[PDB]
Amino acid sequence: AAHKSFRIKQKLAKKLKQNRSVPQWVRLRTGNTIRYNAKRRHWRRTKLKL
Amino acid sequence: QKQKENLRKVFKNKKYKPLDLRKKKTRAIRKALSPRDANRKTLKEIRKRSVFPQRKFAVKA
Amino acid sequence: GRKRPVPKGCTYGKPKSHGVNQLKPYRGLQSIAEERVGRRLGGLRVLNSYWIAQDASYKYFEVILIDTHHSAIRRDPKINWICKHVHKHRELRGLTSAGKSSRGIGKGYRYSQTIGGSRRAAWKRKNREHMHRKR
Amino acid sequence: TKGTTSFGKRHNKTHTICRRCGNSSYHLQKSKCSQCGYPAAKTRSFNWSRKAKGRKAQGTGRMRYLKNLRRRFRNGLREGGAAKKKT
Amino acid sequence: NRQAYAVSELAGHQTSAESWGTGRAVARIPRVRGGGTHRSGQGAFGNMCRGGRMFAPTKTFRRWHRKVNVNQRRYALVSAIAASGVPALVQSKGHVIDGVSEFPLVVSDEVQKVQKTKQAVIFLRRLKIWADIQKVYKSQRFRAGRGTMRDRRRIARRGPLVVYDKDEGLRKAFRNIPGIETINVDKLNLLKLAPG
Amino acid sequence: KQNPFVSSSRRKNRKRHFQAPSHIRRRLMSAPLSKELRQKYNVRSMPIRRDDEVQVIRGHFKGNQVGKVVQAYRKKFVVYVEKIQRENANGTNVYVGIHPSKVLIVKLKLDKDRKAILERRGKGRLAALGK
RNA sequence: UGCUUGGACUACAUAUGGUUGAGGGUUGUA
RNA sequence: AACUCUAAGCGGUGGAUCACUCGGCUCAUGGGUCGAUGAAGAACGCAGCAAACUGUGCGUCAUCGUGUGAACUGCAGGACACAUGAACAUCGACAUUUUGAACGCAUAUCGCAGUCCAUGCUG
RNA sequence: UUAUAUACAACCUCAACUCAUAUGGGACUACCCCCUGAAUUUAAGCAUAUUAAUUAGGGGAGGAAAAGAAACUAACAAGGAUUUUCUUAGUAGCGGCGAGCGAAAAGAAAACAGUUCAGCACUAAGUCACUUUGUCUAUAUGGCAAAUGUGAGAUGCAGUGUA
RNA sequence: GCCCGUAUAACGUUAAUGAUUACUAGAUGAUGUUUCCAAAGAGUCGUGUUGCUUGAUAGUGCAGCACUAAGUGGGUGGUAAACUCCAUCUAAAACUAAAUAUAACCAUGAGACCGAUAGUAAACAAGUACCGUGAGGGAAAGUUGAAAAGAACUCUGAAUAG
RNA sequence: GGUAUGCGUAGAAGUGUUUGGCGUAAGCCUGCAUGGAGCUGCCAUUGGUACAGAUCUUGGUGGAUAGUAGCAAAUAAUCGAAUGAGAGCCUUGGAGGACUGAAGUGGAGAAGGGUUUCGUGUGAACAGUGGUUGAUCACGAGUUAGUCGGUCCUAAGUUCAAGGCGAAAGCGAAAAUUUUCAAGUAAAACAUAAUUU
Repeated sequence: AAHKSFRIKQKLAKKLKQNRSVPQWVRLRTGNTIRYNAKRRHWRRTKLKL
Repeated sequence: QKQKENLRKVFKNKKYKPLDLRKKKTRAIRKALSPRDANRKTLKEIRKRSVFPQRKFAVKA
Repeated sequence: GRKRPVPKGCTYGKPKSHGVNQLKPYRGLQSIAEERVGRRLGGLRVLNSYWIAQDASYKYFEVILIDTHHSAIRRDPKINWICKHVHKHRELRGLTSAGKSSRGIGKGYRYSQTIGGSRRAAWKRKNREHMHRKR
Repeated sequence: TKGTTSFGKRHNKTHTICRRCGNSSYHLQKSKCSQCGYPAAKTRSFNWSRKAKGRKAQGTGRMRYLKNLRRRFRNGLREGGAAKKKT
Repeated sequence: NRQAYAVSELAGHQTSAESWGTGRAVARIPRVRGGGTHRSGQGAFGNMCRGGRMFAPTKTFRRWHRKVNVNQRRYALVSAIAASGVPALVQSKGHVIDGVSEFPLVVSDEVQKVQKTKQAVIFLRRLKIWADIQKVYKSQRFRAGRGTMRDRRRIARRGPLVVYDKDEGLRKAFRNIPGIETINVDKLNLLKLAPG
Repeated sequence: KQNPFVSSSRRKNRKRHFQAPSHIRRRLMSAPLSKELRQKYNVRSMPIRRDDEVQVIRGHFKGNQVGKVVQAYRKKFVVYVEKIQRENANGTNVYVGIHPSKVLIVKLKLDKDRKAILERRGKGRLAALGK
């Protein structure tokens, strides 16, 4: 940490803003197939590296 | 639009046209021998197309 | 000649395949000396060639390039043939003087394969089995 | 020497993210992108990794202008003409 | 008119098993390579598996049509004409005929020029076989399979045939009644006559 | 049947009815007109509208009813009616959906556009009464 | 004048002119 | 009654059977469409409540004209600016951040420039 | 104009330009094109054969590509551009005369389209392209002349003439 | 015959068949006869010889090397060599739509195909979750009923519950 | 593909079975009980056709045990008050016992982590025991520079202008040869002067 760079500050928001759960109403679409997420990150059961 | 449409009327009547206003059509027919200029037939091939023409008959009994 | 790029003690596999220091290339120099124009010069086609001289450390030819889009050359229609799209870069595809002659092209029976199109597009033509609709 | 006594001595990142890529492949020291070829002017592809090509092939996502081209040339590349009300 | 069908000569073999094998008391079938991903090994490449190729499958040049002879064809045609008449066995293979007035029935050549086929069941209702083709509307049904997903829904018993000599409007007229499938004389294709 | 360019395959003719687009549905949500209305204009069929009047014939209730409509839930292939209701146990009712091909039109709104669709349907059947 | 804020610009290989040309290369007029 | 042996009922772990398939692969006729005017792939920024897939490019879940002719919808809220178009699809108009074949020198650095006008303050 | 003592004019090789004005590396690949050329395998082993003038092979194209108007056949009561299919034929020879390889004109079928270059004599550069100025219009890197404004062009342009 | 559709067809837009008019560009033959000139591709043919390669064998072509051509000549005629002829073509220059090839890309239908341990690696938020740093390896998971009408409210527990 | 005016929401396919029966036998026929939309018999053909097995592939599930194996290293925790549906803990705060001993189990820095840091709120998996707090979720905020630093300079070395070679890609390369391949320098005619590889 603490000496990142301006990709790995902007890359790390996208692997941060994707760490919500499901939108908390959108399981009332038509044909709701979304229970909880596929990409769902913890941070010791899942690594980043890309 | 009027910032575009005013340009192409005052950029009428020139060659060396503006790049962003030059007919963005294809690749494989822009840079290969324009069609008013690629039918420019040759002299010894427009004399054999002058005097013996294709005649529309039916060779039958 | 041409020496085969394997390092320092030569090829593995078989003794059909050992011999290096005399192996000879196939395309003659008069069609290599137009690839070594056509890619260093990104702009122009290739028309013919002719040798001049020879001494022991080079043979060394000339290349008669043609411009492609000088606005003269579109309206010069006795040499209009070469600036359709299908004739450009005629050093690789083998339809210069020597590059025609390199692939074994004529007719008839000193050339009988190559006949199936190009050259060894014979040796994908004749082994092509026709399991019919109705045998 | 390799059981677990080398798992705390492997921290230095030796494969960073490249430019026209996204897949960590640029080998810092030899300055060469692995999956593609950043300093090579060619997407170094091969004819023995058929499966991997299916991730870097023409038609794996955006295709911005290519999509437009399909429709434009289907109408006949009609440009500069705009429509009129139906009569 | 058989079409072709095959499993696509890759399939299964998007692969790189090579045998993390023998022995650690897991079997010999070659094994999918690195993993973390429920694929180590779990076995491609071998025809008793999950994902692997099924047995040496249809390479799509087969003897998939069959070829016939020139004489046996019309010998099978002339052995269909002579199964039109002798009208016993054409009752015993269906086609109830208890109102037709002639075997083999030959109608007048005026009826080639019928226009709207509602006026032509009147022809059949005045040939006492409209109550015959009423057998066909019973037997339209559903195929046994696997008909009802590859679109072959079902059929019924093909009813009467009517040879026209020279066409006027008949082929464009009769086509709507379920079962009647007509013909020109100078073809006389086989399996429209004698089905099955 | 006669022209090869229209299919019949079961995936294919459900391809282009479920996942057909979101304005072609109004070309597919039609209902039969009333029998008296088949003489003012003498056309069989018309698509329903979001504030018209349509009537149940073959549903749960079998129909003797005038009724308007709140909306046309064109994802759900359906149309509501502002008297067919059923609550939960909580005391809150909605409009149980009834598909267009089980209901009957009694009154349309004849606007400027909606009159022009009648004349487009006007001669077209009547031209087919000549032959 | 210098600051900050916009734009336009400013690859290389390269073809035919354009300009300025460099040459105990080759002459000519002196 | 403990327990163990055995049938069936019945509850229970399980997802096999059969059915159903907005999909797969095969079969065959059609057409020429690949960029120096910025392609192909990525990074991001996206919207009212939004992560994705899909859509896009500071005009950012859509876009001028066009066509057809009233809605999308879990909900709030705006519409009915149908009647001078809802929402679609078509699509010609205009747009196209960021990077490539990097067309500034150049990237484990949003870093270093250089020319010229414009536009603000020095003054 | 060269004791290496100056100009000017050409020429000849030859530069430099934020000149003008324009063309190109790249993506894909089934098919196609010139390339480079391996191996388990078969011979009951293997080394020439085979896998094969083959998978990576990558440089090149397109709706065609290459070929194509014979320095061919055949040897006959002759034929006659190129390509694909049926057959020639699993026959001719190549073969550790081992395994195994392997064509072909000729016969019939689709389609059919033949001709510019070079070089005597062809006998007033009669040539070609920019430029600017107008004609004529058009989303033309455009049609008519002109100044005959350049330069290209005799180290040869054009017309007629070609196995 | 409930609905689009599908059936012949009408509606409509774009081409596409140009009689004439104009402008621009050119042309008198073929025809037999003999007078005069009938000019023809130069390190390439071809031989030697090495090395891949061929159905090709005292050679198929394609190549590097040495050679180095003739003008009533040059190749070519499947056994080499002269030697006599004969026949047929004229090397090293250059272009052309077709009938041929199509797992691509784009819109299109089709059946003796599979029915979620099958079928493309995936019917779905499969080249995504995921591990290897890497090259890259790649799985699992479809099918509430006609309608969401999804179980109000009462009782019990602190609750999802019961 | 032919066929039986074939049965089918007045219950069709499989699933069970202490209903009944036919064959030598494989196999059907049949009753009841689920079940909710399609199915079989004769005769022509036929395809990826019947499984106990392959140290067989995949998915449940046993006995041992479904409570055995063992969760034993780092001195060692404790009464009372809370609150809590419920506490040996952790969750606290009150005491006060002993450890870590300043080449610490202490305070802040590097690589790597990537939202863990903080408040607020909490039910279930998560914390190889519990759980009222947690490096889990829910829900909110939170990282300010002219001086700290990347940025400039250059080090071993990437071989990265086109002299060169290679069939091309590109070259397990002290590319020192490459008109001027000079940075130029307030400059002077008449390649600005000796200068820069």
